Amino acid sequence: MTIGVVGRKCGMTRIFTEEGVSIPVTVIEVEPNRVTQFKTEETDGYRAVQVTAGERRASRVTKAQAGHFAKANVAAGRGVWEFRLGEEQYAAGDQITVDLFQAGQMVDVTGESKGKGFAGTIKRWNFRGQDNTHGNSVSHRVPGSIGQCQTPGRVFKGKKMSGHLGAERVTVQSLEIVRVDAERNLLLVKGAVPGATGGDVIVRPAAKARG
Amino acid sequence: MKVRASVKKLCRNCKIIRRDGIVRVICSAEPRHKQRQG
Amino acid sequence: MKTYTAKPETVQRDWFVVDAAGQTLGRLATEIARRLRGKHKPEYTPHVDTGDYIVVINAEQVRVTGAKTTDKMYYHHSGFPGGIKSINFEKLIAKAPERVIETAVKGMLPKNPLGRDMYRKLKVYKGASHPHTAQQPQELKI
Amino acid sequence: LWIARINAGARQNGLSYSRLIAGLKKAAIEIDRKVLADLAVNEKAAFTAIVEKAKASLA
Amino acid sequence: SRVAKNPVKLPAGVEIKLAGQQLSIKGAKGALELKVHPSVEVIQDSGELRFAARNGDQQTRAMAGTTRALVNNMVVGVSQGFERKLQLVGVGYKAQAKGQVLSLSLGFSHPVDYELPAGIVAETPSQTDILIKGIDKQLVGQVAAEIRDFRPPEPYKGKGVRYADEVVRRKEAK
RNA sequence: CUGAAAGCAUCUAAGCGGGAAACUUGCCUCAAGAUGAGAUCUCACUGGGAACUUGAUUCCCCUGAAGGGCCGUCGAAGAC
RNA sequence: UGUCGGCUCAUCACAUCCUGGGGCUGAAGCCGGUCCCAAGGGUAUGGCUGUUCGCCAUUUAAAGUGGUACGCGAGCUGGG
RNA sequence: AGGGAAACAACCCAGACCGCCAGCUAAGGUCCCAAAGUUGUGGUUAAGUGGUAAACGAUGUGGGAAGGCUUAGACAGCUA
Ligand SMILES: [Mg+2]
Ligand SMILES: [Mg+2]
Ligand SMILES: [Mg+2]
Ligand SMILES: [Mg+2]
Ligand SMILES: [Mg+2]
Ligand SMILES: [Mg+2]
Ligand SMILES: [Mg+2]
Ligand SMILES: [Mg+2]
Ligand SMILES: [Mg+2]
Ligand SMILES: [Mg+2]
Ligand SMILES: [Mg+2]
Ligand SMILES: [Mg+2]
Ligand SMILES: [Mg+2]
Ligand SMILES: [Mg+2]
Ligand SMILES: [Mg+2]
Ligand SMILES: [Mg+2]
Ligand SMILES: [Mg+2]
Ligand SMILES: [Mg+2]
Ligand SMILES: [Mg+2]
Ligand SMILES: [Mg+2]
Ligand SMILES: [Mg+2]
Ligand SMILES: [Mg+2]
Ligand SMILES: [Mg+2]
Ligand SMILES: [Mg+2]
Ligand SMILES: [Mg+2]
Ligand SMILES: [Mg+2]
Ligand SMILES: [Mg+2]
Ligand SMILES: [Mg+2]
Ligand SMILES: [Mg+2]
Ligand SMILES: [Mg+2]
Ligand SMILES: [Mg+2]
Ligand SMILES: [Mg+2]
Ligand SMILES: [Mg+2]
Ligand SMILES: [Mg+2]
Ligand SMILES: [Mg+2]
Ligand SMILES: [Mg+2]
Ligand SMILES: [Mg+2]
Ligand SMILES: [Mg+2]
Ligand SMILES: [Mg+2]
Ligand SMILES: [Mg+2]
Ligand SMILES: [Mg+2]
Ligand SMILES: [Mg+2]
Ligand SMILES: [Mg+2]
Ligand SMILES: [Mg+2]
Ligand SMILES: [Mg+2]
Ligand SMILES: [Mg+2]
Ligand SMILES: [Mg+2]
Ligand SMILES: [Mg+2]
Ligand SMILES: [Mg+2]
Ligand SMILES: [Mg+2]
Ligand SMILES: [Mg+2]
Ligand SMILES: [Mg+2]
Ligand SMILES: [Mg+2]
Ligand SMILES: [Mg+2]
Ligand SMILES: [Mg+2]
Ligand SMILES: [Zn+2]
Repeated sequence: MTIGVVGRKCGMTRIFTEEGVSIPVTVIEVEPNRVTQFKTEETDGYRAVQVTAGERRASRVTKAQAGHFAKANVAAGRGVWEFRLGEEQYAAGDQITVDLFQAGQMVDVTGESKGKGFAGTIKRWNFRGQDNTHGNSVSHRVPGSIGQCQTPGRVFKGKKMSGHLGAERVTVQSLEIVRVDAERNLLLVKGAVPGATGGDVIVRPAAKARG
Repeated sequence: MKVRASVKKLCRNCKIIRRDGIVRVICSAEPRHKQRQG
Repeated sequence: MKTYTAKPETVQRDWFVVDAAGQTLGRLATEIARRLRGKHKPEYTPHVDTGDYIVVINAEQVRVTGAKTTDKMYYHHSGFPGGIKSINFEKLIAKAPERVIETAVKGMLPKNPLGRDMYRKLKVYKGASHPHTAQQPQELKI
Repeated sequence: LWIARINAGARQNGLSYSRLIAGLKKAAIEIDRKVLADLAVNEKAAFTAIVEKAKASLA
Repeated sequence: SRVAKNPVKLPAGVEIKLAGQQLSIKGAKGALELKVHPSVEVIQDSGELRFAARNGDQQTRAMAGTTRALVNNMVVGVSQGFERKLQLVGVGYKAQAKGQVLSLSLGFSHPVDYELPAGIVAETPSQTDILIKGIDKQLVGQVAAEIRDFRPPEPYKGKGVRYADEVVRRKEAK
């Protein structure tokens, strides 16, 4: 863990092995990341490195944020991310590329999932609908009971109701790297990765792995 | 082990002891005479 | 002739430092709460904050008598069903030593807007030093 | 309120409230609690003389 | 209190250093035994050693006898260390000593290895006997007991690791 | 395990260990309105006058930056 | 102050049904009996009947016992 | 009606004509919330007993009045 790269989800595809099996693969494009600031114990408490990637037009970078990108001669990119490193050295102006990963190499991919605006309890919480016949009155996909009588006589906190299947951040753990394309800056990963095409994804070494 | 409210010796080799504020019977002769509570 | 009342604009306040390094938890806290309220001054009025500032340095070395070290328990609820949570004196000294003295003193103060201003004048630390040398606190024996 | 303030003033002179009242009744003094609480705040030098009068009564 | 009224009878070649309550015994082939005493205990150095009590309380009386026995073990250990015997009963059970690693095959799928802490030494004169040696009773008896819980003895056939003087209760199938 | 009160025995009274899906972490997410409102990097603003109830004061003129918003083209973001 | 059963959605106790750790056994092994600790997570589909229940058929690691207005009709039904 | 019993018609104290920024007491109390003893002398408890309980069980500990053995060797151990 503790050090990774920021990329963009390009889409899903497949690759065929020689023995005939097909591997479902998600392509991730990782343009080289640029070290923006190094955070240590004697300056910040914790210990981490700060990273930027992409490209940003000069009219959208503000004066405060431009002088931060100019302390380290880095040039502005879209967004800024921070990786909480364990014991590593990085000078301001360094490069971090896909070349810190190998084949095999279980990795964790963090992204922001697709957004389903305002969802019911069947879609959100996997509830089961009532009857579609046999006398049911306008109560087909509604939740049902949400408590008890006088005792408590209130709805308990954390009750499952409807609203906003999230465009929140999730991580999928223990995904296998199939191929690393150093020259084209690609990272072919076996499985599915959260989010839509063109979104930012964080790729870090496997948190668990072990077996 | 036998958990009762009336623990007491069952033969010569039984031994009433009090361990962490609980009365127990430990017997070297027969492992069937162990008792707790009481 | 009308009874004197303290104006909150000209109240005299002093800084003291007390060492909680072997003292009983409950007998240390009653004296702390007595100073935070002003019950040691003849200007005490029940509706102004006229006490002093207290600094406690060696919080983790406070002690309790009997079997309370392993048996005294601390409870709090989170608002969700089955959200009752527990901890004991032994484990809370390791986890957060300062919360032990603040919890004892906090329950001995009034539970109203004024009782929360008096609690704001207590500083509890776990070392042998405090950041308040600019105020020059004086030594207070229990 | 008067009692709580005589209590604070007596202990600065080394005496509790209950031991002060016992001494005051013992000597002869019969000043109110309303006037005693007023001297404790303002005329502190007069309150001190009354307190050490109550101690001198061996109470 | 008959244990507390008995001297220690320190052997010929030893040394007693007494700086406050902290006490030590020096000896041969093993030395440097240390412990301190509760503030309720008396030790009177002489050509021998004697134990008394500051107080008359009940706890102080019970702890006087523990001090006499604990120091006595310290005295014997530096002179004549304590030693424990373990026997193995059952086919295919064998133990071999290798420096500070003792390997035991006790019928499991995988042979196990026991690590001997500093101090004690184990050596196996046979392939079914273990000899634990050391300088303190508490550490020697702890490691011996740690080697027994791998396979404590069975009543039907006696298979397992047993002490060389432990009586094993036996029985027969119904 | 060592060990007495109670020459023995004894896991306990002083001392030292092993031990479960329960407990605290480890995994994921939210999280300084944590009014106890934390920390880091960078950026901006460097004029006069009067009245006083004489300093965290009031008014007048000039100057309004860093930046934010309105607006418009939209979006795998969205009831607004 | 709308009273049985079904449906949807639950929440807690432990006097534990399964999984977890142990003592005794009239415990050889594979199986069991009984008691102790343990509430983290799980804990059937149908035929008959308005049924809860029950009896059958075939499964399961197991098909727990209870409190919540015998939980739940300004959430549904309306067979009794 | 007032004070106490946390809150608490029927329990304890006590029966409100009005005003006072005066004093003494009852029940109940005097470490902090919260008015008043971290008061003095002699003991008991280690159970947070105090701050919920029965038959029954136990070398928990304080006090008291008497017994049986015992330097002709008592009681535990250890050797026949
Ligand atoms: Mg959407
Ligand atoms: Mg259905
Ligand atoms: Mg119907
Ligand atoms: Mg209709
Ligand atoms: Mg319809
Ligand atoms: Mg729910
Ligand atoms: Mg029972
Ligand atoms: Mg235990
Ligand atoms: Mg409140
Ligand atoms: Mg012994
Ligand atoms: Mg033993
Ligand atoms: Mg102990
Ligand atoms: Mg452990
Ligand atoms: Mg574990
Ligand atoms: Mg499992
Ligand atoms: Mg629990
Ligand atoms: Mg903030
Ligand atoms: Mg801040
Ligand atoms: Mg601008
Ligand atoms: Mg913006
Ligand atoms: Mg839109
Ligand atoms: Mg409950
Ligand atoms: Mg149970
Ligand atoms: Mg069970
Ligand atoms: Mg079980
Ligand atoms: Mg079992
Ligand atoms: Mg069993
Ligand atoms: Mg449960
Ligand atoms: Mg549960
Ligand atoms: Mg359950
Ligand atoms: Mg857990
Ligand atoms: Mg059925
Ligand atoms: Mg039918
Ligand atoms: Mg019922
Ligand atoms: Mg019910
Ligand atoms: Mg009902
Ligand atoms: Mg029910
Ligand atoms: Mg309803
Ligand atoms: Mg309905
Ligand atoms: Mg109904
Ligand atoms: Mg309703
Ligand atoms: Mg209705
Ligand atoms: Mg309706
Ligand atoms: Mg009909
Ligand atoms: Mg009908
Ligand atoms: Mg009343
Ligand atoms: Mg009551
Ligand atoms: Mg009342
Ligand atoms: Mg009086
Ligand atoms: Mg009285
Ligand atoms: Mg109140
Ligand atoms: Mg008071
Ligand atoms: Mg006292
Ligand atoms: Mg209690
Ligand atoms: Mg109780
Ligand atoms: Zn027995």
